[PDB]
Amino acid sequence: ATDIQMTQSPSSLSASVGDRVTITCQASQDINNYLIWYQQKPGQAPKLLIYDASTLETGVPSRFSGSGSGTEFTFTISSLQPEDLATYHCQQYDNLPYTFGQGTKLEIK
Amino acid sequence: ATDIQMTQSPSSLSASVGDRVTITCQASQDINNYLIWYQQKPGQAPKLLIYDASTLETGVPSRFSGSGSGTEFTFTISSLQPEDLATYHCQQYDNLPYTFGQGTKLEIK
Repeated sequence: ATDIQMTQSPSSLSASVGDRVTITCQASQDINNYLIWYQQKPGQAPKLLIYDASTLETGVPSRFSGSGSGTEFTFTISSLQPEDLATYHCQQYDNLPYTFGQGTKLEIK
Repeated sequence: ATDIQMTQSPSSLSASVGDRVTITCQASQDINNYLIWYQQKPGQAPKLLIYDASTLETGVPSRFSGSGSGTEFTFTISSLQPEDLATYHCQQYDNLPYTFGQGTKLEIK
């Protein structure tokens, strides 16, 4: 494919409450600044958390943060709360088709 | 797998130059009018054709059109030209993750 491949690392991860957790996302091609991070908990609507790589959405805790441009992006949770148990997916929207990562499954204990 | 499944039919097709061609896209859930059609030729970047189900993007041949709302969408080439040999894909952007169809590969007979 000339399709942009979004790959996330780690794919799975356990941490404890209070931990800073950082996960990563990699675009196979340059997607400039056009990257979403969303949170899927099971049977449930994805919550758009970051857009344009670095921009928090409204009513989104300041403990979440994205950064990066080009091909390397990063999602930090600065201090982990339990309501953070979620698969975190990345999604590019720079170039069709709009591909997304297989997720980082963030579990606890 | 509560992701929106985008389904296309036919998956390929051969038609003659001058023919009217109509291809369909089905969403597994209602996605309003938040549907793109795009064209993929091998080697080349995808070219957005239609957005919001029916709005034709600037510089796109007028013989292309889109219709439908909700779950059943349709794309039409009013009169087939040889350079329309490509695969035509639909893409939803109503809900994360933004999922897309495996395409209709159109050949010229």
